[PDB]
Formats: sequence, C-alpha cells, structure tokens
Amino acid sequence: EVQLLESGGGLVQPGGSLRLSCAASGFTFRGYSMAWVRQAPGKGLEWVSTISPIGTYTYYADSVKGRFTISRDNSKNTLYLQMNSLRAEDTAVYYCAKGSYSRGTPFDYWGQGTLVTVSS
Amino acid sequence: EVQLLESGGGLVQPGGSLRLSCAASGFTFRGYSMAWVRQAPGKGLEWVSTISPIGTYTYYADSVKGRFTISRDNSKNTLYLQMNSLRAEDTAVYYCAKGSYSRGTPFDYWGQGTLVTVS
Amino acid sequence: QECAVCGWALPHNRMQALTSCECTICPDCFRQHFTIALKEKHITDMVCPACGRLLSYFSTLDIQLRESLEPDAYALFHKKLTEGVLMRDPKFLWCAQCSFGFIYEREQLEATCPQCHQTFCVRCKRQWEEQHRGRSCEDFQNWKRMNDPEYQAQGLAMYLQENGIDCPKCKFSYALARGGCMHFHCTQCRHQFCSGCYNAFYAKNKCPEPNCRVKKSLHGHHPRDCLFYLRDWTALRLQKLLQDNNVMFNTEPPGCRVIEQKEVPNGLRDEACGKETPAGYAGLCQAHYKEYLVSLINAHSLDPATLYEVEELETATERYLHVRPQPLAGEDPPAYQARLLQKLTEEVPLGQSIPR
Ligand SMILES: */C(=C\C(=O)OCC(=O)NCCCNC(=O)O[C@@H]1CC/C=C/CCC1)CNC(=O)c1cc2c([nH]c1=O)CCCC2
Ligand SMILES: [Cl-]
Ligand SMILES: [Zn+2]
Ligand SMILES: [Zn+2]
Ligand SMILES: [Zn+2]
Ligand SMILES: [Zn+2]
Ligand SMILES: [Zn+2]
Ligand SMILES: [Zn+2]
Ligand SMILES: [Zn+2]
Ligand SMILES: [Zn+2]
Repeated sequence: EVQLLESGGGLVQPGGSLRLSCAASGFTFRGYSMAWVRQAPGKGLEWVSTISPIGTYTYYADSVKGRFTISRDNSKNTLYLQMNSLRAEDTAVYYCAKGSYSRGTPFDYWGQGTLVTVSS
Repeated sequence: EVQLLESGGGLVQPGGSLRLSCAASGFTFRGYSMAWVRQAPGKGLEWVSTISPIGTYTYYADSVKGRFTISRDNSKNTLYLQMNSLRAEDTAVYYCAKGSYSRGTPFDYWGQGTLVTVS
Repeated sequence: QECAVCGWALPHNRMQALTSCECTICPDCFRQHFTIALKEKHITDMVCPACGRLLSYFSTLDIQLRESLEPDAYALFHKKLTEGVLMRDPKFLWCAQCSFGFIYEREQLEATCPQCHQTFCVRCKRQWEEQHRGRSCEDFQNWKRMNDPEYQAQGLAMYLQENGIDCPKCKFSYALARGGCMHFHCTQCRHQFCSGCYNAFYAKNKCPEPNCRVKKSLHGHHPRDCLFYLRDWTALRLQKLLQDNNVMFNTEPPGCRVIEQKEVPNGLRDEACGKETPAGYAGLCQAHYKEYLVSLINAHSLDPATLYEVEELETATERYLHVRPQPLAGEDPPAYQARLLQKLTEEVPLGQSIPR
C-alpha cells in the first residue's frame, strides 16, 4: 500500500529558502510521476509542481515558476522541493503526491503534509 | 485568489438521492472546465465527471454515467453534481476541481471536499 | 464478433477494439500476449497477436495497456519505452476540456485528444482555432480576451482591478480597485497603508515624521500626486493635467460595475459598486472614474504642482519642506509662484512608491 511521508517544513523568514523531502514506499517509484500540492489557509489544494518519472519533464505553477525547483532521487524513492525567495503567500501545508496516468487524476494518493509558514 | 467550496454531503440511505454544489470565486468561471472527483475510504482518488466551460459537453466515469448529472450555472459561478440511486460504493470525500491550461496537470485547484456516507 | 486469437464469441463491446489494426481481442489474451512480450521479449515485439501490425502506435497502445495490464506490468512498459525507444520519459499531455491524459510524441503544435477528439495547442492547452496558426500564443489568448463580449462589457472596471493593490510589507497582491477609501488593511500581515502611495498609516504616537501635528491620531503621509489628495480634485481639473501633457482618457463606456469585497459571514463576497455613473465618467462612479484618471496621471508621472496657484504652492512648501514661504522684494505673483514651484519640484520628488 502507498505510503508518503513529508519532511522539511517549519518557520521561515520572508525571502528565505527551504528544502522539502518526501519518502515514498509501497509502489514502483520509477514508474510514476510525482507532484507537490499545497493547502493555503482556508483553501483546498493548489497544484505546485510535477516531475516526470525519471526527471525529463518538470512543470510548475505560474506563482512558483523560477522560484521553486522539483527533483527526485529514484535511487532512494525520495521526492524533493527546493523553495527559494519564499513569500508570505507561500504559507501552506505542502503535500507529497503520487502521480497517476488515469483520466481526471494526475495524482491518486497524497501524504501527511508538512507545514511551511513565512513570517511577516 | 481561487476558492472552491463544496456543500451538500451527508448521510444518505441506499437508493437515496443527493445534490452537491461548489461555489467558485477568484477566477473567470466561464473560461474553464470543471470536474468532480472522489476518494473512497482507504482508496485512491477517482475521477467522477467533467463539464465543458460553457456546458455543451459533459463527460462521466463508467460507474456513474447516467446516474450522476454534472451541471454549472455560470451566471452564479456554481458547479453542481446531482447524484441519484446512491450505493454503498459511493461513500467518499467528493472534491470540486477547477480545470487548468498549465502544462502537466488537468487541474490546478481542488476544494476542501465534502464527505458523503451511504448507509 | 469473435476474438481473433482465441475464437471466443463475445459482443463487440466486450472485446478490445485495437485501434491500430481493428482486430477484436478478448481481455484475457490481450493481457496474456503483452505481459509476456514485456517480461521476456523486447518492446519491438509488441505487435498485435492476431495479425502482427513508430511512436503514434505506442501512443494509442498505451491507452489500452493502461486498462488491461497490471500496475507493475504497466510500469515495465514505460521503462522499456523510455530506455529503448525514447531515451527519456514520454511527453504526457492532459486535455484541459475532458481531463484525459495521453502520450503525444508528434512534432505538430496542435494535438488532438484521443477521448474528446478536440484539437488544442501543446503549449497553450487552449482549444485550437485557425487564428492561432502562425501567431504567438500570448497573442492568441490576448486576441480572445480582446474579442470576448462579456470581458468588454465590463468596461474600465477591468482596468482598475488589474492595477492590483500590493501590500508593501508582505507583498500580497489584491486584484481590487482603490475606490474612495485609501486606508487599506492587509489581512495577511495586519499592516495598514495607503493604497495610492503605499505609505504607512501610523497608529497613535507612532508617526516618525518631523513637524507632524496629528501624531496622536491614526493618519498617513502622502506625496502631492497621491490619489489621497487628487481625489479632492474635480474630474475637469484632473483631465486638464492629462490634456496639458497629451494623455488620452475615456469619457464614454468603451450602477458602477467595479467589483468590491464586502464582509459576509462566510468570508468575503464579491459585490459590484453600483453607485451612480454620471455622464462623461465612462460609465463609472465619481470615485472610480477619478481613480482611473489618477492612474493615468501616475503612469505618466504627471506633476500636479504644474497647476498649483500661489496658495497651493505655499501649502505644499509648508507640508513637504516644513518652511513657511515668504515673497522676496521685487517679486510679482508670477515670480513668487515660479520660485516656489521650482524649489518644490527640485527638493521634493513625486511618489517614490506609487504604482506607475
Ligand atoms: C477602505 C474601506 C472603506 O470603504 O471604509 C469604510 C469603513 O469605514 N469601513 C469598511 C466597511 C466594510 N467594507 C470593507 O470595505 O471592508 C474592508 C475589507 C473587509 C474587512 C477588512 C477590513 C475592513 C475593510 C479601503 N480599504 C478596503 O477597501 C479594503 C479591502 C480589502 C481589504 N482591506 C481593505 O482595507 C483586505 C481583504 C480584501 C479586501
Ligand atoms: Cl499537460
Ligand atoms: Zn482471446
Ligand atoms: Zn491484428
Ligand atoms: Zn479531450
Ligand atoms: Zn498556444
Ligand atoms: Zn501584508
Ligand atoms: Zn497616499
Ligand atoms: Zn504624521
Ligand atoms: Zn464605483
């Protein structure tokens, strides 16, 4: 069964940098794309970025393009998210998600998010 | 910015009927397609249905086609999902989703979700 | 209505309609052949098991392989497709109108979804039209936005909301119009500032500016070209500053429709201004039309001091230079006005943080 564990959240000053990680288990890590989604205060889920199974393609939401960098280490089944130039609007619970190829579902499972807050 | 709020979930007896709604704001509702997705307890997220930006075309999953009816009211920026003849397998958290034109994802926003239980 | 490999009599809708060769294969033999071809043969050996008949074949076959193959067999098909045909991950496209995901390995910019059979641009993901051919994508969406009736029906209200209110402390953007109220409150960082000049609204005994006579009251300090001051100008005098610098402005539309945010129990509900829209105000409020004129004044950095009388220049000198001006011996009102106007524009600049 799929298991996703997030790590790296905490309190960050504005303009600071943070690196999130996600340990994945229960499925073939190399056969699926991975994605980050987040939950702003009082919101549902907002797509952040997605990386192809081996890393050939990386996609980003417009509000994080150029500031965030997604990467993966298939050797250890770990997803990464390097966040630079953090703004107060980036404060959200960041969820690790396992990608899917079925219609209507870019991800079918997401894990226990880790909270990132940007002081003001 | 974008906000999607679901409503209408609850406990329903088998064979019962239920109507979900989704209040959208923070974007031009008429310029995007909308979709409903659900996650049954202990299972993976399952796509339910999708409606075109102005509503001419409606798509449905095989297990709910003809039983569920998706609709939208662009005059009020509201998405709807009429669910009839609900079964125990319909028990899931139902999420409202906003379609996207950005590369790598069919949807960029999801709501808080509403829980639907079928006795 | 028979399976072309096993002969089993099944209905057409209960077999796998192979798009490439149009055979009819039962689900069992479909699983059987393609699973052994991947686990023990090469991916080039993945022809149809009935007949035996390139990257657009793999794109259509990937859909049927996703349905019948096992999750681990489906992952092995991506691995060999990556490690044996593409040397990279396949480009997976999502159709924005029907949410279907599919592989697209063609050089054309317009892709057709295998589910809803609609054509869209691979970079735009917008629905394809002949007007997009040969045009940049940003030009295409700006062409649809310039030809949308509901977009143009709102008029200049869309221009005021594009000029977003950016909180200078937390950098949050609000797609709103300033209107008549200049005192803004940021819900994210509780900072209080003017939406026209982005200067701080100081609480009691918190203002650090010298020669200030309202330190024990909530207030801010604004440059002479801020909307806080120019809102008190008439619409006629505001546009004469625009006319004196050859800056165009609307007086006809090309209840006020500017969207405001009012307090409701369930958060915030968008509500139009709905105020009286007099003639010559482009179909907007007096407050929102003056906001529209001031944005044109600030965008071109027009100086309202160029229309100041002598009294207005004395007021600006006592306010921004903290010195009571006095006429010199031999000066006439034009010379006294010219001296005050020159020293004011030389020592006091315009809004150093006004959106321009
Ligand atoms: C000033 C608003 C104004 O019209 O002043 C009138 C007044 O005396 N009280 C305000 C009447 C309630 N309506 C209102 O505009 O509320 C706003 C936002 C909602 C609650 C936050 C504090 C009250 C101000 C000019 N400022 C604004 O219009 C404004 C708008 C927003 C926000 N802050 C503002 O200061 C933050 C949330 C988005 C909209
Ligand atoms: Cl895409
Ligand atoms: Zn067969
Ligand atoms: Zn054949
Ligand atoms: Zn489609
Ligand atoms: Zn395009
Ligand atoms: Zn702020
Ligand atoms: Zn001001
Ligand atoms: Zn002061
Ligand atoms: Zn108005």
